[PDB]
Parts: sequence; structure tokens; C-alpha cells
Amino acid sequence: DVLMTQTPLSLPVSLGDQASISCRSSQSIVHSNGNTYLEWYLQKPGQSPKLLIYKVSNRFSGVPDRFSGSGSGTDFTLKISRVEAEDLGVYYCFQGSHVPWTFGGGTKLEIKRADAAPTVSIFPPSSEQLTSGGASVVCFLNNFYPKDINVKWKIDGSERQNGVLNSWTDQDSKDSTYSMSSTLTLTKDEYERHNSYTCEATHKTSTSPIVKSFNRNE
Amino acid sequence: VDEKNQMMTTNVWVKQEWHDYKLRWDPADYENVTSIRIPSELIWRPDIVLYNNADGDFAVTHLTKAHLFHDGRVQWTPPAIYKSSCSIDVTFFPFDQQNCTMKFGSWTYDKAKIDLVNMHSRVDQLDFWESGEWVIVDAVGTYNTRKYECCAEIYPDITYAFVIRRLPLFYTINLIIPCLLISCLTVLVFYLPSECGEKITLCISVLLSLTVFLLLITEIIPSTSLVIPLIGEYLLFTMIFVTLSIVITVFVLNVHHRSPRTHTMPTWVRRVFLDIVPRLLLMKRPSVVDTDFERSVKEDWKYVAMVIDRIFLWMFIIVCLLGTVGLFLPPWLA
Amino acid sequence: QQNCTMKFGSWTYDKAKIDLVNMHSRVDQLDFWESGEWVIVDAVGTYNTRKYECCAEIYPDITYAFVIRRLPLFYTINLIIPCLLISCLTVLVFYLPSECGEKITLCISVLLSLTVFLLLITEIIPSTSLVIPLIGEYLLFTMIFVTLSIVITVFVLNVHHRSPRTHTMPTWVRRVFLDIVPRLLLMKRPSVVDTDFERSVKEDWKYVAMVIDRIFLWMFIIVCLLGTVGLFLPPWLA
Amino acid sequence: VQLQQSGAEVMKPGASVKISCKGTGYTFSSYWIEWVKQRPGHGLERIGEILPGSGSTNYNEKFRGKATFTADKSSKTAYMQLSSLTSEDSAVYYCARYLPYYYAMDYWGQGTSVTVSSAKTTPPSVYPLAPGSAAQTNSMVTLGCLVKGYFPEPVTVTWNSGSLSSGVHTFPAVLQSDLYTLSSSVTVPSSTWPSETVTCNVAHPASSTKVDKKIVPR
Amino acid sequence: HFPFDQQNCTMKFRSWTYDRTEIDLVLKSEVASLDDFTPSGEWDIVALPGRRNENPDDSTYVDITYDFIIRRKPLFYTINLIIPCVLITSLAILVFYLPSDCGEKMTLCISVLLALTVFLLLISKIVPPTSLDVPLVGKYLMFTMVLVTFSIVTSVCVLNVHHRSPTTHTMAPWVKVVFLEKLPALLFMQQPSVSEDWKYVAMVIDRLFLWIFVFVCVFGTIGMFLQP
Ligand SMILES: *[C@@H]1O[C@H](CO)[C@@H](O[C@@H]2O[C@H](CO)[C@@H](O[C@@H]3O[C@H](CO)[C@@H](O)[C@H](O)[C@@H]3O)[C@H](O)[C@H]2NC(C)=O)[C@H](O)[C@H]1NC(C)=O
Ligand SMILES: *[C@@H]1O[C@H](CO)[C@@H](O)[C@H](O)[C@H]1NC(C)=O
Ligand SMILES: *[C@@H]1O[C@H](CO)[C@@H](O)[C@H](O)[C@H]1NC(C)=O
Ligand SMILES: *[C@@H]1O[C@H](CO)[C@@H](O)[C@H](O)[C@H]1NC(C)=O
Ligand SMILES: CC(=O)OCC[N+](C)(C)C
Ligand SMILES: CC(=O)OCC[N+](C)(C)C
Ligand SMILES: [Ca+2]
Repeated sequence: DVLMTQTPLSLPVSLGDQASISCRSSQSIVHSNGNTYLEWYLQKPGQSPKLLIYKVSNRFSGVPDRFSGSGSGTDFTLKISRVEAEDLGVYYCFQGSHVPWTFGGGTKLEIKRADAAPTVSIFPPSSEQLTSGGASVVCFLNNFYPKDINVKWKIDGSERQNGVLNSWTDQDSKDSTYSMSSTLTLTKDEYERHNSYTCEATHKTSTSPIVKSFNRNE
Repeated sequence: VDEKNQMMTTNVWVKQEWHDYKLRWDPADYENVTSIRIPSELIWRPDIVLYNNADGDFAVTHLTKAHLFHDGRVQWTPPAIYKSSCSIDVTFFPFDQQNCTMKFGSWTYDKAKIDLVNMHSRVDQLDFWESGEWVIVDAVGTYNTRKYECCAEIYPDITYAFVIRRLPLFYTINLIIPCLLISCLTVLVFYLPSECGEKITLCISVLLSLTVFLLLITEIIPSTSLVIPLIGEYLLFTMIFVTLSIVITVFVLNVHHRSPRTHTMPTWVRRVFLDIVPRLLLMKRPSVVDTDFERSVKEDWKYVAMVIDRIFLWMFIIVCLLGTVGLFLPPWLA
Repeated sequence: QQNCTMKFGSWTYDKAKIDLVNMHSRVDQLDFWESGEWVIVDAVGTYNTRKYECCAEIYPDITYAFVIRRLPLFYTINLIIPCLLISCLTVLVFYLPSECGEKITLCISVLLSLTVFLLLITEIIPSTSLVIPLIGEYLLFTMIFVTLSIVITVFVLNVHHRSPRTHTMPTWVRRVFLDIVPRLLLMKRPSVVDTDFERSVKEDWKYVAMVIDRIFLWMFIIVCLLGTVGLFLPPWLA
Repeated sequence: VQLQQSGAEVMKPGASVKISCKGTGYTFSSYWIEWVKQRPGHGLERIGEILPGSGSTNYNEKFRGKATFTADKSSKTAYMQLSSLTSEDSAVYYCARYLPYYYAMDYWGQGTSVTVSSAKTTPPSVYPLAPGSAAQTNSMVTLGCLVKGYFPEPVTVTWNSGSLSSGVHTFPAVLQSDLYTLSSSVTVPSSTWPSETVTCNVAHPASSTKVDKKIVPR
Repeated sequence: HFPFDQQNCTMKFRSWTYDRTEIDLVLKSEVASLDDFTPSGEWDIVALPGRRNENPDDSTYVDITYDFIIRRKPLFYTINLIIPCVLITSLAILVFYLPSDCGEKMTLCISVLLALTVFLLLISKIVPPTSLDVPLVGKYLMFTMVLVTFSIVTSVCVLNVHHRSPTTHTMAPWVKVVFLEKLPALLFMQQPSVSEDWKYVAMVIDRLFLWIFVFVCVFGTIGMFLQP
């Protein structure tokens, strides 16, 4: 099975900036007929993949001319001259030369902009959470960019890492900024035992972690 | 029946009967003439063709006279040589049973215009010419209707399934028994003494004969990858084991021709192959003392070669017997 | 390279009634389906007129000459190289020692292989007596010399297995084949003095057979090289 | 040309499911049908292919034995059967039309979603979240409406009749222990929050549940 | 790539009466219909695309050509041709482990050569007699026959060396070093009267070629593995 590798895994480029995805083959995918069968697919979120290029260079009927492909042997690349918001998505390689036919790793294309500071917040468990017999401590890290974000919980000075809930949101459109909603769940006996709950936020925009904590004893 | 090309050639009479409303008369007005023979090219006929034709003609081409009756009935029974395609299953060759079909139907008239009726369930065999190679187990026509992407209407057809069974005496005698006789000699190379200088001759002859027989079988069966004939599998496994026997014979001959001037016998080799293995194989070496050291060790190398031969004589007999029954017994049991 | 012609012309109308014009001298190949076995070097139609005893008038015709060249890779691989491989073994029987007991096996196998290949070729070429294929001549000469080698090998084997109890070695045999010929063949027998007369003479017979083998190893190498070069080199030069 | 796939399926572990892909508007029997798997995480994996005209089928080694292809010529539909379903088989499956060495995967199915789990149709457990008592009040304050303990997906969390279309961050649902949980956050001025009324209109079509609960100030 | 080959057989349809100025051939669909196809059992249908072809420099030429891309099912020829060939080829190296006293080296190597030549001729009778390319199986067989001829020559030389005695041949010092001290150490032999010294020299010579043939016949999978 020919292995197809795509680099970079991520390619942040601003609007109107030329983009270039590279794509490598474990072995030459040339064919006798004089053509090498490489295809490029774009899959926007929540949609089926759409064909863009086939046979390295040929453009599928109905795609903007800004797309262009080229390569040979085991080296192929896809170039987007002037990117646009509708170009956002994941681009996949596909070799149709040697059976079986395989897909590429994928290259998530995003748009870069001026870095935005995170907006950290912490909310203690609600009353109904206490009634149900649990704890829902939630930390909201909204509108932070780039993805250089880390979350660590130090409960009364002790770093807890087991049972950590990690959840991230894809890039937005109105502001094109990421967000994070990592939380942690605790039992009532394990919730009332401790006193201090803290949620740090490490980001490039602020090297020093942002502190947002509340004390159970109030 | 062409197994290699997967074609069946039959000589049949296509018996057809329909009604023409214009070819009617009252015999009382024509001197009590109740029927006449007219050329079939003067009248309308249905366009019944053989769908699965291969290397022949789709439609009837002889066009004999049609028997026309006073009430409009027309009987047309032309002959026809048909070369149809049928998939050939050679799993149990030469004990194989084939199932070759012939699909008949009108080409341009749908069910709403021409409909087919089974005159009789079974293909008529009263005037059949027995072949001496196949026997017709069953030959039944089945009425089918189905829709094609060509056309919006339903087209009926009658498919005849000729289940024919081969008589296996000829190929038994001419392929199976010679193969068994040649395979019987597979294990004799392990009883041949290494001093005879003929082990290689025997095993090589066996391998070449088996290869020739495999090619002969290949010249008969079709080149299909759906099934492997049991005879083909048996021959291939026999060739694999004969090649292994040739390798083992080369090794045994190398062992037999060793002397202190060229080889040194490891103490563990002496222990195993002169104490343990000979005892387990019920072969007892005489207790003899030879003054000469070179001759004594030269005789020990000869015995080690005998023991190795005896090990594989048992193993190959077991494998040959288990492999044979483990391949052919289940198919025989239904 | 074959030169196969095709003669065309009207059958019943003479030149004064129907006359043929060459639409184009060269045969058209714009829609030619390449075969993979031959190539058309030249295909030109030539207009001829000639009289037949049948009839008093002149009948024109256009004759097409198809000059076609065979692509030799297939038959090279499938006949030529196997024949060369079998021919490489023609002289090996003279280097085998007579104690191996397999000279006859080798030379007989070579003979039978060459004969089978000659038969295989005979099924391809036409049975015409005007020309003889070079491959056919080479094969026939190789079979002749392999038969001669079998005869010489039988003689040498007979010589090797002689002993004082059955044969007496003439003085001239000893002189020639133990002093003169071994010197000319650059083979030097060790000076060994064996006390046993019977075992010594048996060794002399064994050595005499080796000398006879070495004589014909040189002759057959010379003949094999000279014959091969003297048969195929001139054709390869123009 | 159009490829129509069956609806979403939910199955218990160890069961087997049979997805279908119906093609119309072309010669169905003459085009290979490629089956592609896409785990929610990432990546496009080709399960295999079938040519409806004949019975020919191919399988990628990773899926050999797991998936079986069958085709019905009468009704232009192609079927894939997944055996011994497990958690990792939960993904979105696509069917595409392919002709090797020629016209590429130009048309795709809508994608069939398959989820493997033993849970039942649990309704939502929306827990509206209000700012903590020990928290400073700034010019801009972000609200929070948590939803958890619901199955199966999806749940359409929104505001009252699209009260706040912008500034909404609906984080992806995640499996805490066995049920899905999500979160949301909307930025609103502290001046209009006391006056303006907005409530998270949580929804659950699978359970036919429509419950909304706003957050009260602390 | 036989028997793992894929064939591309075309069907060209024209009107041999009317040219482009009289009729226009048009494709109803871009592929050939398989709605009533009967699978072959030896060949696999891969693609049957149709194309309408014009001639820019003729203006009176139109045709519709279908390409039948068919892929062979290789089990039959694998079992019946490739496995026997590999079995026979595996015997090409045994001649160098066979003792010279057995008096059967010639039988073994000649039999191997005969079998390989027969298989080559059968393969030739199967494939078309075209000279554009050689089957990889044919090339591998041909390489093996060249090797087996080399092995026959080497076995003849080894047999000649084996049957040498002081009464007929004298061992030159260069031999007594190269083949009795140096090479045996290289090949891990470790020799433990003179007539037997000649026998060992033969044993060393064919042990050396056993190594050479193993490397050549193990790197000979680089010429076989590339086929499938
Ligand atoms: C099977 O064999 C046929 C006939 O040899 C092959 O058709 C040929 O395919 C090549 C490659 O696509 C065609 O060349 C290309 O043509 C396009 C369209 O005109 C052009 O834009 C490209 O620049 C290139 O020249 C060629 O025209 C075509 N010939 C015919 C007569 O159709 C076919 O590719 C083979 N298929 C396989 C799978 O082997
Ligand atoms: C007419 O011929 C039939 C036989 O074909 C016969 O049975 C019948 O009696 C005849 N009738 C007369 C009136 O001759
Ligand atoms: C023979 O084939 C026909 C149609 O393929 C089928 O209906 C019938 O059962 C078959 N009979 C046997 C004995 O296989
Ligand atoms: C081929 O034959 C024709 C007629 O015999 C002759 O005119 C022509 O010169 C020949 N060409 C060659 C190359 O032999
Ligand atoms: C109308 C016509 O000629 O149809 C031919 C094909 N058939 C027999 C499948 C309908
Ligand atoms: C007149 C006539 O029939 O002539 C036939 C023979 N030919 C072609 C040599 C003139
Ligand atoms: Ca027959």
C-alpha cells in the first residue's frame, strides 16, 4: 500500500496569501499511459469531500483557477494563489495508480491574524449538581489564538491530572479565534474534602499563566 | 462440452407452436385439406434467440417448412446447432457434474406481445444420441420474466439447465492412476541406501513426472481462478513435498559422506543420533568395536545418515497418509 | 528480413481497355495496427506490363513488395540463448574425471538437448532446399561434434578402467602418453615410485586416459571457437 | 447524477449494521462504488469498493472481514455490512462513484452516521450556570448554559428565537462517561443583561424534548 | 507482468459508409453498460469508458472507441506456473552442498536446467510471440538458466579437483594456502593424506559458491518481488 504523507499538518495563511501544500509518496505513482493519477480533495466541516484536482494538474470542472497542482515521481504540491474564506477546510491527497488506493494524511488550512489574548473564566457547580451528587467545575477559555494553549488544575496546590476533560472548538468565522472548555468532575465526598480549586491558562500572548480560582469555603 | 473454452455444443430441435389468425380456412371448401406444409420464410415467425451465445448463431438459420393447420395453428420445428457459454466447475474433476444453461427468448417483442409457454417441463430426449462421455442427469426449462435497462417492458424467457454428469472411467485410468503410481514412489527415496548413488535419480524423476502431469491437467481444465481442482491441489502439494524430499536427500547425502579428515562430529550429535533417536525408531545398532578410529567415525557418520533418513521416512508416510485422507475423505462423505 | 509480394491486376481487360495508375507509390500505413512481431521496412507498388500466352494483348499489373524485418527478441530469448547455453557444455566432458562416473550422462544430455532444439527449429522454418538457416547449420555441426565427443569418451573410459590382469600396455603407449604428450600439454606428472606393479600400472592406465582427454579438450576448444567464428563472423560483417 | 445514502444508525456493540447507497442519473452497473470511513476525530479511510455490474469487490486490509459489500442491480443500490460493531466503528461513512484510471470520485453521498453504544434515549439535563459570587464584574460578561447527560446526538442549543445570533460559542459535545455533554457562552453587556431577556433554547429531537432555562444573576 | 497483468483492449466503432459530413456518431453514455453482464471467472472488468474521437486534420473522420480495461485473476496461473517454477529454482543451489563422492552432481544440475528450459518454452507458448517486452517470469527463468549453466561448469571443475591424488597431480603452494588456510577460515570451515587434501580443496571451492549463489539467489527476489 503506497503511503501518502502531507506536510504541514497545519498551514495558517492570511487572506490573499498564496498557500502551498506538499504531498509525498512512499513510492513512485507514475503509470504507463503517460499519466500519474493523483487527486486533491477538500472537505469543509460537516460536508462530504469535494474533488478539486485529478491527474496532478487537471482541474475539475467548476473549481476556481487559483487552485493549481504539479509534481512528479513521489513529489506533488497543491498551490492556492489567493485564498478565500470558502477555501477553509482539510485538503487530502489520493493516489489512483497502484491498488489499493490510499488517502493522504490531510492538511488543515486555517487563516492567521493578530494574536488575541485569552478570556479565562471559572464557574462553581450549580445547586442541582450538588443535589444529583456530583461536582461540575468548568473553566471557559474563550477567544484565544493561536492554538498555543494549555490547561492545568492545581487543587489546593496539588496538580490533578487523572480524569481530565479536554474540549476545544474549531476556528470561528466572525472572529476566527479558538476557544477551550476543559472541565473536571468530582464526587461530593471528594468535592467537599478539598478547599481551593484553581484553573490556570498558559498562552503565548501571556507567558505567565492566568489565574482564575475560587475557594469552596467561600 | 469444451471445459477449456467453457462452451457447450448441442444439436437440438427448436419446437415452436403459435396461432396465426390470417392462415385459417374451412377444410370443407378445399377438398377436406386439413393442413399443409409451407416454407417458414413465407410467414411470420417469432424471433426467439439464444441469449448466451458464444461462437455460434443467435437465431435459427435452417428455416424448414412449417406445418400449418386449418384452425390457424402453426408448428415450426427447425434444427439448430448452438454453441452456448456455461461456467465450468472442475473442483471434483474427473468426478465433476456440470450445469450448462441455454437462455431463449424473443428479442424485440415484450411479454405484452409475445409470451412463451413451456410445452413440456423436461427437454425431450426420445431421439437423443448417447455420447459415452456425459449423461444428462436433468434437463428442465424454467420460465422467467425480467426487465432490462434497454426497454420499459418485461421480456419473458425460458432458460434450460442441462445438468450433465461425467463418466470418470476414462480420465481415472488415464490420469489418476498414473499419478498415484508416481506418487507412491515419493517416500522410497528415504529407504534407499546412500551408497547406491541413485537417490537423486529417483526423487528428480518423481518431481519431473509430477510436473508433466500437472501441465497435462492444466491443458484440460479452464483457466479460471474461482476454484482449484482437487487433483490440482493434490498434485501441487505432492510436488512441494517432493522438492522438500530432494532437499532432505541432498542434506542426508552430505551427512553420509563425512569423515574425520573433513568433518568433526559434535558430541551432542553423537549422543542424540546414536542413542536417543535410534531407540525411539526401534532400530538397534549392533554393539561393535572397530580398532581404526578413522573407519569407526566414518561408520558413525554413515549411521547418522541412516537415522535421519528413517526419521523422514516415518514423517513423510504420516504426512502422505494424513494429507491424502484429509483432502479426499470429506468430499467423498457428501 | 522477408520480401513478400502482392500482384494485382485486372483479369479480363487488357491495357487498351483498363489501365492501372499508382495512386501513391508507397503503401499507406496511416491506419496501420502495429503487430509487435514484424516491422515494415518498405512497401512500394511497382507498375508492370507483360504478355501472357493466354491472350494477344498486354495486361498491366501493380506488384507490391512488402519488405518486413523480424523483431528478434522473442526468438532470441526462446531459442538462441538456450542453444548457446547447451553449446557451452559441449567440451566439458573432457574435463570431467573418469572416476566421477558421469561423463556419459553429460555428453548424452547435451546431444539430446541439441537434437530436441533442432527438431523445434525444424517446425518453424519452411521445408525448402534452396537455403539452410545458419542456426540450423550451427546446430547440426554441434550435434556431429557432440557425437564424436561421445565416441571419444567411451574410448577414454575403456582406457581408464584397464589393469594388468586384462590388458598389457605397449611400450610405445607408455613412451608417448607418459613422456611426450604430457610435456607438450604442460602437465607434469609427479615422480612417484610405487612398489606394487599391479597398482602402479593401473595408475599408468588412469593417467593415459587423462592425457587423451586433455588432447581432445584442446582440439574441441579450438574447433568450437574456430567453427563458431568461421560461421557467424562473416555474416555479421556486411 | 446523485448518490443517496441511508439515514443515521445507532447500534449496540457486537451487532451488525447494513448501510445502503443508491445511485441515480447514470449507468449504475458500470461505476465502482467506493466506501470511505471518517472517524469524528480525523482522517479519511477507504473501506473498499464494489462494481455493481459484476460481483467484484476489494477491501483494504484494515477492514478485511469487518466489511462486506453487496449490490442489487434491480434497484440501483449498493450495500455495506459491518460485523461485530465496536466503539471505534462509530464514524461517518461515505459512498462515492469511481472509475479507475478515468473519471474520479466526482460525486459523493451525503454521508451516513453510525454510533455504537449501549445507551438509551436519555433527555437533556441542562444546568444553567450563573457567575460565581466571588468574581469581579467587568464591562463585558460572558454567560454560560451547560447541557449534559443526553443521548443520542444532536442537541440544538441556541437562544430565544435567535436572540443573540452573534457572540455565541457552542462547544462540541463530548462523552464524559457514556453520555454526551456540551457547553455554550454568549457575551452580553452588563447594562442590557438585567433588562434584556435571553435563554438557552436547548433541544433534543431524538427524545422530542424542548427545554429552556436561563441563568439568574448571583 | 503476466500472470499479474492488466490488459487494455479497445473496440473502435465507425460507419464504413458515411463520413462526418453525413452522419454524426454520438455516445449515449460515457461508459459501456454492465446491466446484463455475466462475470468471466478469469478476467476482471476494471473500466469500460467510451470516447467519441474526431480528427482535427481530417474533418471527415469520427469514431467511438471503448477501452476495455480488464485485470486477470492470477490464482490459476500462480498455482499452475509460478509455484512450480519457484520450486524448481530452489533446487539450483543444492548442487554446491552435494558431496562429490555421491556421483550425482551432474544429474541434479542437468535435471534442473532441463526443467527450467521446459518451463521457459511453455511460457513462450502461452504469451504472444511479440518482441516488444519480455515477461518478468521469463526473464527470471532465463537468469536462473544462466546461473545453472554456470553451476554445471563449476561442478565439473569441482569434480575434477576432487579426484586428484599425489600420483597424478601436485598441489602448488598457492593452492595449499588459498584453499586450505585462508578461505576455509573466511567461510567458517576449520579443517580438522594428500589425496584427502585435494578432497578438502574441492569441498572449500563448492562451499564458496554456495555462499555466492545464496546471495545471488536471495537478491534474486528483487527480480521477482517487483512483479506482484
Ligand atoms: C488504454 O489505451 C488507450 C489507447 O492507447 C489509451 O488512450 C489514450 O490515453 C492517453 C492518456 O490519457 C491519451 O492522451 C491524452 O489525451 C488527452 C485528451 O486528448 C490529452 O488532453 C492529453 O494531453 C493526452 O495527450 C490518448 O489520447 C488516448 N488515446 C486514445 C486513442 O484514446 C488509454 O489511456 C489506455 N488506458 C489505460 C488504463 O491503460
Ligand atoms: C377429412 O380428413 C380427415 C383426416 O384428415 C378424416 O378424418 C375425415 O373423415 C375427412 N372428412 C371427410 C368429409 O372426408
Ligand atoms: C443448475 O443451474 C440452474 C440455474 O443456474 C439452477 O436453477 C439449478 O438449481 C442448478 N442445478 C444444479 C444441480 O446445480
Ligand atoms: C523485393 O522483391 C522485389 C521483387 O522481387 C524486388 O524488386 C526488390 O528489390 C526486393 N527488395 C529487397 C529489399 O529484397
Ligand atoms: C428491443 C430490443 O431489440 O431489445 C433487445 C434486447 N432485449 C432482448 C434484452 C430486450
Ligand atoms: C482473358 C482472361 O481471362 O485472361 C485471364 C488471364 N490473365 C489475367 C493472365 C490475362
Ligand atoms: Ca470435451
